[PDB]
Amino acid sequence: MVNAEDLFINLAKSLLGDDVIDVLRILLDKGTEMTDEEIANQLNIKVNDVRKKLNLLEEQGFVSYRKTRSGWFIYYWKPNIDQIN
Repeated sequence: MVNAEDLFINLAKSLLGDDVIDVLRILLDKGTEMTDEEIANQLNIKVNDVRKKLNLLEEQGFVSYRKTRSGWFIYYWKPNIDQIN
């Protein structure tokens, strides 16, 4: 990898905003699943615009989610970078 945590943040940019690239980041950082809340709490931004970014990337394929049902369904996000290789 090495030049893939960038060849990733680059393919993103040239495709979506930058508002988005910020999200993909925290993900690439933590290195384990995250949830709009998290990506929103430890960043500081409306969880709404956070989820807005996620679905935009998701649509392109820079992230994948999993909703797993303590009452309440939950979606977890991860960076599809390994798939990039």
